[PDB]
Amino acid sequence: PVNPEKLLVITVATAETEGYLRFLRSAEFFNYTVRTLGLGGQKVRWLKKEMEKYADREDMIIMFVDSYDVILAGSPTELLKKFVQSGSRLLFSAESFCWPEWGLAEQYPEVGTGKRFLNSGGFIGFATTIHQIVRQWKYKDDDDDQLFYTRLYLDPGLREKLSLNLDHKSRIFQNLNGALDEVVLKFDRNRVRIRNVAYDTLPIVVHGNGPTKLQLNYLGNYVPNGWTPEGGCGFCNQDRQPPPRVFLAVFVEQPTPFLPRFLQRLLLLDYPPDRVTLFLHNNEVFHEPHIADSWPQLQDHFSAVKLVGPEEALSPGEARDMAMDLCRQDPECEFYFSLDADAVLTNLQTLRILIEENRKVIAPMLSRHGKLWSNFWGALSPDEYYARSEDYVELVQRKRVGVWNVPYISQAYVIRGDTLRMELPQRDVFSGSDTDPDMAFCKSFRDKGIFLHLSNQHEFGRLLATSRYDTEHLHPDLWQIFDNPVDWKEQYIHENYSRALEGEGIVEQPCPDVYWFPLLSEQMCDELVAEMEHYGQWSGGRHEDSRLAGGYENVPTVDIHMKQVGYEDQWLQLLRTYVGPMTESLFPGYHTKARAVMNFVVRYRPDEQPSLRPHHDSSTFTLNVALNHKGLDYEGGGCRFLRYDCVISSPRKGWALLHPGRLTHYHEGLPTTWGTRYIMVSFVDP
Amino acid sequence: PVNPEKLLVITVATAETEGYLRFLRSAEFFNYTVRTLGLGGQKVRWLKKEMEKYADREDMIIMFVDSYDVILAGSPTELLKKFVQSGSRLLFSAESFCWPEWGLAEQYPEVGTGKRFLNSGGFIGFATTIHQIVRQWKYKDDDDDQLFYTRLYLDPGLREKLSLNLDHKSRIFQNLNGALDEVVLKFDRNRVRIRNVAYDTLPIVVHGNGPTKLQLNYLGNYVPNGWTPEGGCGFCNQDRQPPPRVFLAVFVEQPTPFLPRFLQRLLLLDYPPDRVTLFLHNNEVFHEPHIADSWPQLQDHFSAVKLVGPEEALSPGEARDMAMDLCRQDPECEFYFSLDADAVLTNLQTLRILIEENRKVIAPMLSRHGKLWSNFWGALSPDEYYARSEDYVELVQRKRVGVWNVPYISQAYVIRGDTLRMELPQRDVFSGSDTDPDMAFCKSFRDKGIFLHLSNQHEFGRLLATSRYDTEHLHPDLWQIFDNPVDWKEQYIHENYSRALEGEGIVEQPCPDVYWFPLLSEQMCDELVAEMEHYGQWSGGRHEDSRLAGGYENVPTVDIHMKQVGYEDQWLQLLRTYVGPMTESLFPGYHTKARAVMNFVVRYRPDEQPSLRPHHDSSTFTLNVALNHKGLDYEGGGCRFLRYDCVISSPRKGWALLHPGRLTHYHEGLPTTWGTRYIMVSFVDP
Ligand SMILES: *[C@@H]1O[C@H](CO)[C@@H](O[C@@H]2O[C@H](CO)[C@@H](O)[C@H](O)[C@H]2NC(C)=O)[C@H](O)[C@H]1NC(C)=O
Ligand SMILES: *[C@@H]1O[C@H](CO)[C@@H](O[C@@H]2O[C@H](CO)[C@@H](O)[C@H](O)[C@H]2NC(C)=O)[C@H](O)[C@H]1NC(C)=O
Ligand SMILES: *[C@@H]1O[C@H](CO)[C@@H](O)[C@H](O)[C@H]1NC(C)=O
Ligand SMILES: *[C@@H]1O[C@H](CO)[C@@H](O)[C@H](O)[C@H]1NC(C)=O
Ligand SMILES: O=C(O)CCC(=O)C(=O)O
Ligand SMILES: O=C(O)CCC(=O)C(=O)O
Ligand SMILES: [Fe+2]
Ligand SMILES: [Fe+2]
Ligand SMILES: [Fe+2]
Ligand SMILES: [Fe+2]
Ligand SMILES: [Mn+2]
Ligand SMILES: [Mn+2]
Repeated sequence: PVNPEKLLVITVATAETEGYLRFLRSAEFFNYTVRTLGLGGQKVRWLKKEMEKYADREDMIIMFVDSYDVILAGSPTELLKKFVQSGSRLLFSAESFCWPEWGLAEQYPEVGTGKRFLNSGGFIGFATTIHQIVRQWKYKDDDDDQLFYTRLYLDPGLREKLSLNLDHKSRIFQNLNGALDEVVLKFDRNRVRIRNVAYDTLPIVVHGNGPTKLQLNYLGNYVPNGWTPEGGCGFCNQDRQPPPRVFLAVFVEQPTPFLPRFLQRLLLLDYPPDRVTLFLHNNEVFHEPHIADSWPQLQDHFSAVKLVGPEEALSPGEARDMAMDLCRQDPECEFYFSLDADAVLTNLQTLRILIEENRKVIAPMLSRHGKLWSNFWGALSPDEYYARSEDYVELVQRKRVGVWNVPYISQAYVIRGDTLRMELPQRDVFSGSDTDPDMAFCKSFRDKGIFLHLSNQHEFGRLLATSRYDTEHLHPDLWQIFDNPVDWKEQYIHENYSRALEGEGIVEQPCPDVYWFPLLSEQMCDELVAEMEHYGQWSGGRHEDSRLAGGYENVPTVDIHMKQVGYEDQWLQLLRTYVGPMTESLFPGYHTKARAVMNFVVRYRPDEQPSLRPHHDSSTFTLNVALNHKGLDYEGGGCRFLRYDCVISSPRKGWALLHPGRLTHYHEGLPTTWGTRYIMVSFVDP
Repeated sequence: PVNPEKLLVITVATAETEGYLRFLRSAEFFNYTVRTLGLGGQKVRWLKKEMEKYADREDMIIMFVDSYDVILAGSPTELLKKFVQSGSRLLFSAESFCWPEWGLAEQYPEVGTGKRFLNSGGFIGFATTIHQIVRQWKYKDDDDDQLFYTRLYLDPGLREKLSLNLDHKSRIFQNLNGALDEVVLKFDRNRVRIRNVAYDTLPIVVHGNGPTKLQLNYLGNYVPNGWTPEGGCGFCNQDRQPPPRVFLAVFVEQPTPFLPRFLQRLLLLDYPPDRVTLFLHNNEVFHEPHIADSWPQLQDHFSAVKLVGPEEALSPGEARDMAMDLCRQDPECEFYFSLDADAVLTNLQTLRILIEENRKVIAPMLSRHGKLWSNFWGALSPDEYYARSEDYVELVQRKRVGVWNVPYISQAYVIRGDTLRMELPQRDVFSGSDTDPDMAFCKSFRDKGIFLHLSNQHEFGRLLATSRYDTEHLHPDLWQIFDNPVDWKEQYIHENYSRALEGEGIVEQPCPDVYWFPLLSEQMCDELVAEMEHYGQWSGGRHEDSRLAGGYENVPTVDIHMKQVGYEDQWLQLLRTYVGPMTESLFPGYHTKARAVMNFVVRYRPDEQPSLRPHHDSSTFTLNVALNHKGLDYEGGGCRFLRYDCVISSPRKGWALLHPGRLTHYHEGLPTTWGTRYIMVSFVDP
């Protein structure tokens, strides 16, 4: 049994990058002893000088491995046991490819189903045997170390004398390149390993050599104590006097729904505004009225503000370069926060949480509501298109939560200002090529060995759909009930609707079988009324309605139907989602799909039609929503139910009436004496 | 100016018949002096002997006229003025036909547009001139008086010497035969005359000679004081201790609706039953159960009773002969009352009123409800078929009321027993020929000069329709809603329905929008239930209904639809007539034609289906009629309206519930624990 205190791990690194520190944490997890060369071709020269101290130490086992692209998955005890089991005095890692000299592939011994060729990224042997190898180095730093070990190994006499071997079946070393299909994660309670399903082994050293850095990043999120079924993630903050100064950059590169809401939300972020500088690039002339309306509040709120409008003809890549460089060139910019207009931050502590994670680059996970689409990618295709990773759905669904090393992030991220100055000083981060600005940004950080972190440890927010947003309306957000229903409800559905639907005594019954509940917010009423007048073609003479009064005759109103303004599909959707469930609640036993042929807005004026004579409705039940204020906008009565001698004297603006349309509720519209009275009517289930 | 006290009217009559007395009343109306010969050919012999007393009375004007077929229409003053105007000493009446000797027509003077030939039924002249004519009679009673006067008149020398003339243009005498189209009634305030529109004259003497007795009967109902626009009829009773003994004869010669009702009505006639003998001839085996059920009550009610059933194979003519002869052969039968089963006597004083009119034969006017058809004819065709008289519609509509001399009566009449014994002693009154028994009866009385009187002075009753009465039912009267709606309502519609419909606080509201009103009588419920069980094919497994419960699913019942028993058309009629107007009253503003696809009788039993789970109705409103008694026939609850926490604990048998079918009135049928519970359901306006 070889003594673990006699095992020494040697690696080389010239800077404490995130990869090197990831390697050290995995080594410290298993209580390895690590000697790092070169911090304070050239690899062998450093190792050879290092080995002269251990030239006679037959009692020492030394494992040399890379650090930037290596994680440890097993204990020194298991490692020394497998080394003794190999019966070798210097065991090299094996791999699928023979390089740099492909011609030397013939000199290699036949291996069978295992890997045949040497890889100098990881080997383990006795100090004495290794010293006899590395002392034979008398070349220069530019020269190839892989060729040095390969030629020495291919020496048949030197191979048998020193007992050199290759770990053919990946018992100890696992090189990822050429063997991605062989490696799977093997989970335990508080530790994760890899398994080679080709040779049924549990390698100790995971080496992401060649073009497999992204696959190592993925494995490194678990191995050895990245994320565990019982302990969760092991490097995140988990459970959570001046805060750092932050440059907040907002980007509007396309017409975006609910932008006035996004701008107003900027005033609610729980981070001191005197410590935040706002940069806002708006590329859309359609959003110029929006930016202008809320700019006075933003200017008073934040420390400093700056707007770059559509007039400067800035492409998204140029605007993102400019905003990022403004932070880079300011020694007082400690953190850079890039937030796109289609990102809805439901968690107002997002900027704090991400800063406290203390990463170079970190994004809050944001997903399109009810779908898998989100602001990060788990994997890439060879030509850098989206590909779904093995754990992508688990992360989006938050089955596994933590801080994850991912190939792609977007729409919201926080970048350490020191990183922009020291490690990424160039201006062309998003620009400089024909590739997409968002992908050029991720590649720029990947090319410098900078991890892109993603946190789903909390609920941060969601992503608006902007794909096909019809801007040809007076209020386009009114037509967003399908694409962004969650945000459409927060803007247009009355705030106390859900409380009323859940009971809580909000629903009223002003007349016997007539119910009264809050439905539309004051903004929906104002925009719907405005949209009606913008059309302007109200009905008049020869207008016919589905009303029954004193026999087979019809009662008309000055009105506009939803079909005319192209809003029936949208209003029908509201009827299904909100009116329907309310009607089944208030009328136990009744079921409805909220069918409605007659949906229309009535206008009452003393100038034209001020009243509506007694009549019945061609409907099972009728929805009657007030659209403006009694007293402020109009005077005069509302609704009278003659058989019950009951009158809705004061209609509440956002609220709606629900009454039977036939037989029992002969109803009348009282004359409107001053101003203009607007209501929204639906004859449901005809 | 000739003195009216010098004018004497002479007529001949051997009995004081109704025609003779009619003539006398018209004569007494104008204060004529009438000498009747022959009371205590042969006509001339009596007149000739009479005239010998006045052979030298040049101061006397004598008018000889018939009496049985003559009515006077003018005053002696006007008569003497027109006689003086004629410039004649013996003026005969003129007519269109030359008889008995047609060959003598050539000897007559040419007359132009007037009548050319003599009629010996009426002449006026000086007593002296008449004596010189009548004294020339030396023949026998069998010989012809018309030929006697005609040959004397055609003597050219005697015609000029005595100044004989004919009333060519009907200035004084109007013979009806051959001039019916020339005669119209001329009305005044309190007197009616005739006018000859051919010659524009107002004749004094109306003579219904030849085959014109019926037309004289018609004229005689007005002239001179028969019926007047301001005085009304002048020989009727107008404004109304043992009563005379009466033989009441009832005839059932065809299947007749509501016969149990007719039989029970016999017990309510306001005439002492100890003075009435009942004869009942029933020809229908279908009515044998009816006669038997009510015979014990009839036997106890009347003085004596006698039934002649279908087993004696008696034709209607034979039965009517037998019943009439039973009265004729009994000196104690003072009046004979013949009442057919299709005659509904709404006036229980009918027998009194007709007896107090003091006529030989008199009928109460009875008409089919809402139609002109009635129990008398105003006119006849030459072959004795129905013809409409000039005043028929006025009499049926009771625009003119009185007691009218008519050619035909039926279905109800009162005959003086003395008339049957003295004036109509034969047995074959209705029988003895191939003519109809009802027409043979009228002809028999007409042939004896007996008037057939008809009284519309009061509202007496109506005539049931028996034309197509489908006897192939357990209760055929249930299907009489179309043919006899008035009588169908009295039997099957609840007695307090009309009072409830007119207000009076009978209608109740046991639950919020659920109304409760009396609809069906206890007899309708018992017969409808009995008719359902007689069919017996109640529904069971796979039975589907138009009920909505907890989604798109259907709730079944053990029931039978009206369509199955062939009663939908009849029940739909009841819905229109009675349910409809009630629904529009209780739901002001709602209009309905009472459409209903689902009409059915539900049966509840603990053995089978005792309850009905909560559900809605496929209807605007639902009619729910109880059909039996809670407690007596069944135990267990009725109807529960869940949204209102209201229960119809005790359903009233005849009553019905009216509630909305959709949205608001989720209702449930409580389990029936004992017995059998029947209800009638209609889903109106689906
Ligand atoms: C939703 O309900 C809340 C509470 O029931 C409403 O809040 C109140 O607003 C009125 C003024 O309109 C104040 O006088 C009360 O003091 C408030 N109550 C509370 C508890 O804050 C709120 O107005 C309702 N929403 C809308 C749109 O009216
Ligand atoms: C129709 O209404 C009358 C009066 O409202 C009902 O008559 C009463 O009958 C009950 C017995 O059922 C008696 O106790 C009362 O004294 C009666 N009142 C009068 C004023 O006579 C009659 O019952 C109703 N019709 C039906 C079929 O029930
Ligand atoms: C590593 O060593 C420390 C003491 O130096 C010990 O507490 C810990 O349990 C060790 N961990 C492992 C995995 O052996
Ligand atoms: C008939 O005579 C009586 C008196 O005898 C007289 O009262 C009556 O008015 C007369 N009627 C007519 C119509 O002359
Ligand atoms: O003005 C009202 O409140 C009555 C509305 C109504 O019944 C209708 O819109 O047809
Ligand atoms: O039994 C009752 O009264 C409920 C009747 C009902 O709702 C039905 O007949 O469908
Ligand atoms: Fe309309
Ligand atoms: Fe309406
Ligand atoms: Fe049924
Ligand atoms: Fe029902
Ligand atoms: Mn490497
Ligand atoms: Mn005569």
